[PDB]
Formats: sequence, structure tokens, C-alpha cells
Amino acid sequence: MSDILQELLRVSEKAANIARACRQQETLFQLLIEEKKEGEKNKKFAVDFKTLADVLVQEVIKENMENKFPGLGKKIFGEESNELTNDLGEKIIMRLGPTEEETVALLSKVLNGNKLASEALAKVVHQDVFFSDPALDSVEINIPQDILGIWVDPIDSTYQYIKGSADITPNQGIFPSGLQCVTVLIGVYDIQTGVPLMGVINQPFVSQDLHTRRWKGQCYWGLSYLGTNIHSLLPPVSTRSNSEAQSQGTQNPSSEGSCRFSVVISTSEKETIKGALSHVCGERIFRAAGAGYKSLCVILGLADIYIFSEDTTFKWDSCAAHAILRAMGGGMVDLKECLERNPDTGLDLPQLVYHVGNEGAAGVDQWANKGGLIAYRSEKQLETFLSRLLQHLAPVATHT
Ligand SMILES: [Mg+2]
Ligand SMILES: [Mg+2]
Repeated sequence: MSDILQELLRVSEKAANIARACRQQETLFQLLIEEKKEGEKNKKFAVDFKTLADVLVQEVIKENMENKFPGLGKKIFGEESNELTNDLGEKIIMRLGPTEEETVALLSKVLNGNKLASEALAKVVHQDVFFSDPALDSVEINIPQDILGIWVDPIDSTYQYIKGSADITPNQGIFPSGLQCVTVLIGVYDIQTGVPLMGVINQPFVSQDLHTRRWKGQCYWGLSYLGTNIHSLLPPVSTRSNSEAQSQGTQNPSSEGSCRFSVVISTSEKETIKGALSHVCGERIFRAAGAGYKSLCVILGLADIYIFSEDTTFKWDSCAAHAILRAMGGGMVDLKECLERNPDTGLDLPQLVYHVGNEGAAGVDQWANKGGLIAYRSEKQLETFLSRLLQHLAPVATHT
């Protein structure tokens, strides 16, 4: 009925325009940063423009949603706070408004009086984008607003966003780094069961015209509310570009030859645990930056599995992506719990859940995915991968 999802799409686009604008409006390009932000527990307010563009994007989505579905805005949680410390040590509460006491006047206090940088940004946070399909007269679903909580990651991969590389070549379709790794993640889960229901991934930086220098981006979405529904898989990678431009070509990675001979695996820049088994089916493991980008590789079919072994992924990083993945048959299951309860001794209960915190132990790092994750799109592919049998893995040709 009134889709919260079509709105999450216009608004993720409005977040992407801010994310691009800070690189495109010449003046804004200039306020970059210096250090890797997170001495997190004791209030660690470290890198100034990064955190400003972050808080701003979280705020624009919170408020444009407050403004279209009243009541929603208090159920929108995320990684950023909506407060920044400025130069002088003053804590500033970021409210733009709708019809506003100028966002300009608010940004001036964070930007030391910078009337120019203030106005470049307030202009783009208030530009109205119209962005509208594919679930218009099609997936007319109603979900009771009282059961819905939202997890936002405003600009995922801040290192890559800040390093700014526009020129990296992808190994096999997977970008190891670059602006292509940055995503806007907006996940919607069920407050009582914890289960992701709907998701929007927007990559702001997909194609750049090198003559014109402008970037175009792609937006992906899914919904699993007993009906399961998804974005026509499609980024301009495998469509217009040298491929499905004839009639109905749908047999590229997203549809690729069912299953049988090889695992493709993506892992982070810093991943330090293992690898699978070559003469069984492969050892195509790729490094790729972006927690949301690596999930997107699994969604798109470029990778089969995404494994992250440490505790440094959080709910905002996985929720949007886990929901699109559920709408296609996949999910995200906790890593340590699979490594303990060998897979089928109690089945889909180690799917990540997003309503509960972890013991209130770390205080502030209440919302981490503790013993890592494995994101997958086919449970058959997941059941193959986990079969790395210690004490019997030297038969590298596991018939079963
Ligand atoms: Mg971020
Ligand atoms: Mg993040």
C-alpha cells in the first residue's frame, strides 16, 4: 500500500547525491580529513569532514522519512550520532529541518564560519530528487509501521570514499578498492523477531565519464515479507555493456549455470583466517574493500560467499544486504556458530538477527556481529563451502 521501500529508494539517491556532491562541488572536495577515526568507546570524535558528511546523510534519511511516514523517524537507528563536536569544543545537534531555520546557519557553526562550504552542502541536502520504479503498481505491500526498525549505514567504506580512487581495474568484476566500493545501506528489520524485511543498497560511484568526470550510480533493493521480491538484477556492467542487450539475455553471473565446479569467495583487506580446497572446486578468493560492497558481490553473483571472521561488522553494515539476500534464497549466518554446531544440528536459527544487542558487555559496541558472518545466496553453495573437513580434507575431490 504506501511503500516505505519506494521512499527509501528516493532517499538513498538523495544520500548518494550528497556523497558525490562533496567530491564534485570543488569547494567541498577540499575539506578532506587525516586519520582513521575510531578510538570508539570513550567518545571518540576524530575526523571532522568525514563524520560531518556521515551525520548529515543519516540525518537527511531520518528526517525525510519522519516527514513522509510520521512515527518512522524514531525507529531509525544507525552508526552515527546526530551530534558533532566543532572546532571550539561545542557539541552541535544536527537538525536541518524540513521548512527550516537554515541548514546553512547550522553548518556555519561546524565549518568555523565558512560561508561557501555551508551553502554548497545545504543546497544539495535540500534538492528534491524524483526516482521512481520498479515496485510501483506491482509490489503494493503494506507492513504495519509499529513492528519496523531501520538500520542505516550512511556512507559505508569511508577509507575508500576518502582515498578517492576513480581509476582501479576490477579483478573478474570485483573491485579491490576505489570509489566503487562505497555503498549507502538502509535496512529494515522486524522488531519482535529480529529478521530483516527489506533493504536498499545504493552504490554512488559506478561509472564515471572521464571526459565529463560525472559519476552515475546503481540502486539495489529487496523485500521478504512472505512474498520475496528483488531489483531486476541488473548493474551497467553486464547489461548494456557488451552483454544483455538483444532480447532477454539473463544467463550471466546472476543466473550462471546453476552450480557444480567452482567457489568464488570475497574477503576484506585485512582478513586473516583460511582458504578452501582447489582440486575440489577452486580457490578463487578475492580481497575487496566495503562491507556492503562485498555483500553486493554475493547479491550480484560476482562472488559466491563473503566470509568475515572478526567482530568488527555491526548491524547497520549487514541488515540491508541480508534482506535482499533473503528475498533471493540466501542470508547471513553467524560464522563461529557454524564452526561449532556443524551445520544441520538445528537449522536456520543462526541467521543474524538485528533486534538484540550482545549482553551490554562492551557498553557502546552493543551492535556488533560477534563471531563473524558468512553471506551466501544459495544454500547449496553454502553447504558446499562449509564442507572443509579437518582431519579428512586431503581428499581434495570431495565427492560429497
Ligand atoms: Mg560510515
Ligand atoms: Mg561502516
